[PDB]
Amino acid sequence: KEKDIQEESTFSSRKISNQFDWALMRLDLSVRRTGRIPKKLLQKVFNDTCRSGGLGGSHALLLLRSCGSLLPELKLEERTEFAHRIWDTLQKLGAVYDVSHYNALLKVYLQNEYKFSPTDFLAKMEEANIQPNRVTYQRLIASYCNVGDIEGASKILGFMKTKDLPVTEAVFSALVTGHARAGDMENAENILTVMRDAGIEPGPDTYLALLNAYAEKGDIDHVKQTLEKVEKSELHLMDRDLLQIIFSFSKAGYPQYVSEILEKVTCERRYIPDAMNLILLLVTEKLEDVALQILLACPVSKEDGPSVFGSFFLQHCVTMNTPVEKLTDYCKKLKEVQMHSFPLQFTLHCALLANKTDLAKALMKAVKEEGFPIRPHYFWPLLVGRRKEKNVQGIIEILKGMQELGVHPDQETYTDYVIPCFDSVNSARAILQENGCLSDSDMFSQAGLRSEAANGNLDFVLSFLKSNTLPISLQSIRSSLLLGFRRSMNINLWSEITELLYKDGRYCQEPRGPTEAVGYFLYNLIDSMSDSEVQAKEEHLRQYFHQLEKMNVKIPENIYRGIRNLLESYHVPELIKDAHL
Amino acid sequence: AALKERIELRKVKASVDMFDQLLQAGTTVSLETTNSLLDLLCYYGDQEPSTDYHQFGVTWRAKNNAERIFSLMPEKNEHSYCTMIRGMVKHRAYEQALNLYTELLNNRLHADVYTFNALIEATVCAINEKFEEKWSKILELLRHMVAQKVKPNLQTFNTILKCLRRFHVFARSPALQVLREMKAIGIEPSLATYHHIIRLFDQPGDPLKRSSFIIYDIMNELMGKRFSPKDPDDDKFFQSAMSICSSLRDLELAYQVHGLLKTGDNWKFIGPDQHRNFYYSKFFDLICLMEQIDVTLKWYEDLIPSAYFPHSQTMIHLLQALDVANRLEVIPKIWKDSKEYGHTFRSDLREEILMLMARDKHPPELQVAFADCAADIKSAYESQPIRQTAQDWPATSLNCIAILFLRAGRTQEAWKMLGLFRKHNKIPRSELLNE
Amino acid sequence: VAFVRRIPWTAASSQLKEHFAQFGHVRRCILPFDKETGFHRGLGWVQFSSEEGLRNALQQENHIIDGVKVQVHT
Amino acid sequence: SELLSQLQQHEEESRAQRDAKRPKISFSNIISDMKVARSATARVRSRPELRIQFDEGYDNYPGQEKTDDLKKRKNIFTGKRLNIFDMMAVTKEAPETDTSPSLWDVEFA
Repeated sequence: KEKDIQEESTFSSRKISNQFDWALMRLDLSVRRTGRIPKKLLQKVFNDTCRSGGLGGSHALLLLRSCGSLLPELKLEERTEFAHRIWDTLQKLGAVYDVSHYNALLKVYLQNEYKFSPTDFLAKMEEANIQPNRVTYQRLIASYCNVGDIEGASKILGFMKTKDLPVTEAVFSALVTGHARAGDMENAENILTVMRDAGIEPGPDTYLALLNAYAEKGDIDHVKQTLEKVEKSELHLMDRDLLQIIFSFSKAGYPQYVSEILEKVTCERRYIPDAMNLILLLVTEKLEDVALQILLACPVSKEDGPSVFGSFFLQHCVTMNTPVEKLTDYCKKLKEVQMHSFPLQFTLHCALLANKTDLAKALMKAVKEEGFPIRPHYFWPLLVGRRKEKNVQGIIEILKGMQELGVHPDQETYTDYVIPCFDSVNSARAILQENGCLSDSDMFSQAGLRSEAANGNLDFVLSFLKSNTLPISLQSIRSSLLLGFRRSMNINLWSEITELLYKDGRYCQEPRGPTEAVGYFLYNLIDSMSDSEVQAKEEHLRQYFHQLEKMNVKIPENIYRGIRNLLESYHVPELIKDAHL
Repeated sequence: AALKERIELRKVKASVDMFDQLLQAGTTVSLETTNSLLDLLCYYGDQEPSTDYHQFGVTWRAKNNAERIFSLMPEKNEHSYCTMIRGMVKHRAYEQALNLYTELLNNRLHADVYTFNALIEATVCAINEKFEEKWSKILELLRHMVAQKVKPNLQTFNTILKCLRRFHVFARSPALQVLREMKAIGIEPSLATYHHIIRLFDQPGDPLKRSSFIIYDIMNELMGKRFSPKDPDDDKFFQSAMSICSSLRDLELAYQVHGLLKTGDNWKFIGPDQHRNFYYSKFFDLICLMEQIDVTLKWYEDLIPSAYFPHSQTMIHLLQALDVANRLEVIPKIWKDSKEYGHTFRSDLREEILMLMARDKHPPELQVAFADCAADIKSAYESQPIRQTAQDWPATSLNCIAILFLRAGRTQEAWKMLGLFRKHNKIPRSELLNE
Repeated sequence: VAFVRRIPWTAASSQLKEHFAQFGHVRRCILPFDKETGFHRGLGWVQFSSEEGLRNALQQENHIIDGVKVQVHT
Repeated sequence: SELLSQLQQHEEESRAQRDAKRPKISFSNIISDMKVARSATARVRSRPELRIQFDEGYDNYPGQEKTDDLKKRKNIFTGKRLNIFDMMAVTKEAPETDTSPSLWDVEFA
């Protein structure tokens, strides 16, 4: 697009260094639409941050905060490794880490269940020699509470008094978590009473920790009690709180109560992305059966049933190596509700991008049972993958899988994939002949002919045609040859091959006209050659047409008119003269 | 002639019933009269206007009188189509309005300025597509507007800016191009125009910064400009401008915004009540934070109660400003005013006052005044109207009152507080016991 | 030459040909399959033997291939 | 702090020795009520929006010198404009009072 207006002046000069804010939106918009930031997308923003080089403390802070619960697709450990890698990269780029930066790292650690000694991180802060703040101390208490260390938590709170820091609701929520995680439900209930005694009415976060506490132990009776209290109380109802309880039950290993808690889920203003994130997390946790229950409870897009709120589930199931039965079962349910017209095919695509033949074969065989038309184009990307792998037996297994399904590789399959992959075309056919898999190896021999014709080795083209005993197609050679001529053109070659032809000509009989069609071949060639290219082929064309006169195999008159018209467009007198002769 | 009366009286039902009866009799109804009937029907959506006595969703209904009458019309001029398109857009019939505009083009009929303004909103709301697509669609309507020799009015540009609010990330720079186009053409941006821009340039709810600096250019332009009512959204500017001044925490910018409000008759654009309270809440909160206490107290006297009645949170901000300024001799006055403004029983405010008074020791005179205010706050806790439901004595409040009595020398009164602690199960801090 | 857009990855040049053959004799169907992936970018070019075929391919607003409506432009 | 750093080590050692939970019941009365409990005042209202505010709620209030850079000499009124509508110098207005104001114009006024 004329340089895309210099990408709109390199994207308006990167928003005058505010691209980072612009990128914050693309991130935020993804959370609004999906609730998840695609790993790829984040890598782009991060890679763009390194590309830009100029980082901002807040901008680097965002990336760190993005590595926490905002990556439901990735496992907790992968999030931490990612976060660690970013932190290091940010430091290599000269990121001045303030209290905020280290605080965000604590949140990421806490969100990703990254177990660490609160003393070690405090020591990291001491090496930086940056005074910690309340949030740091509060999050360090949460770290000690996530591990159920009440004594440590109380000791940090004791120092908190020396610093004179206000106790926030987050502190009380963390206290509940610790006693719940330690199994002392009575103590966790005492926090609820002490909070009321201190005059701080328990918040819905504190109740979510209470709700989550019960889910960990599987005390559905208490879950129902605290639920009813929340319903009765002024406390609004957020599905992000509820959806989190299913995760607790799911993570706790009581999916029977999940169904009960899921039934409690009432579709509200905008919690699709949260359920979208939960479903992703469940498949990450290999709890696809529960994810399916939630997936079915989600509302189908009003405009189109075939909405992609199962695509993110299917794709992540494929990425997670969900059992073929499980994955296929999910696709079937999506196909039944019209949630996907082509669920399996889409899974086949991403599974093909993963470059796994075993899955592709099973999925492809499930495409035939579903009744969608199979095509070699389905196996085509997979063959590309193995071509890069250079696995002689691996690619052979693809052909066997295609036979099981009934697909047969045509010529285009070889020329595009099997022909380039194998070091030698003739050795490839020999290995393929050893297997006996190919319905016909002539298509392979012809495939090498195309490549050598396309490459312009017209000498090979002719010599090949002779040796081979099976029939070949001339018209296809003509179109491939005129391409080869543009690639490799030698006047001497055309004469040499013609003399070679006279020596040991095979077949002899041709349905293609001895001379009338030879003209058609020349006409098609001239038409393909660009005016500038034909101008360059001025001296040689004259000689070739003088050779035509001495041979006396004049071209057809009707085709002659065609050529002459092409030469008039070129406006070169030598070419027009060549036609007259 | 008798039907025209009902149209002037805005009797949607009587006019339709009479119009049908007129049509059944076979008497000729002038196109102008029928056009006036459509205007009345299209504007109100075939619903009786609210009378003295006898939101979500699309109000346009397929089986409406306007559609039936529209087809009945033997001759349909440009105005009949225009008012019908405008009615559909007004009533959220975006797809139906665009379809009617297509029919309008098929008849080779030039649309007026007002139809084009409504159509811009339709394209944005009707379909859901990327900004690039919507922007191309909007630009296409502008190109159609030029082809038909239709001159754009101020509303044409204000609707674009309002419509572009959805696409915050992508419309920022395009929105400036629209503003720059207005200045070249000669359409003078009203307050609504700038209101839409400053909103557009500060949409993200994430902690972002330096995107709101758009305002500085706008303020320099608007400095000392007497405004007249041009767009129905002119009243929303000041509230938005003051909200940005609070976010940027720039007191000098706030005084420039307020200065503009006071010039000439600009104060009349503050808007309805809830607009005025929000404006003054954000304005006064910024003064206490970013200005000297000596000037804050002057603004406090001038604005309250003449201008607005303070929210309980603004009284807390004022108390915090007095603390930072180390001017705690005024705290007793703040309590008196707080009670006069209906904050006698605000738990948050009562707790804050007591804590500040008891935080540190003060001289005998200041300690006595705090004891009297504490005794008054104590009386308010005793006479709570929440008592009907449940009377709560926050631990902190009880402790602060007892300490303030002890420090002032009213031991008799402090001794009584000990019974309350155990009564209410409130743990006294060591400081109270040590003292 | 008709410019087709929004072609589903499942639909190859052969499928484009048969659907566009009803409108005009397709001389050449050029579907550029993205390298390595083997899936076209969602766009293609259909050269009809006569301009009438190109016109007929533009008259129809709904070009459905593999259940996906493709966009055709002159 | 460094002294707190020494304390931290005592925290881990003591906890390892205790193994089981200590009898630190009453939670030290919030370490003798700690210091400040005003945080509730944000949550006493307990609105749904407020939860979202505290859900995303962290020390974002202090930005300090958040944007020291300024004065890029960029005036919005100067720059590329949309050239769709041609510039019109001046407008000639005819009163046309007789023309009956259309209901839409009356309601707009």
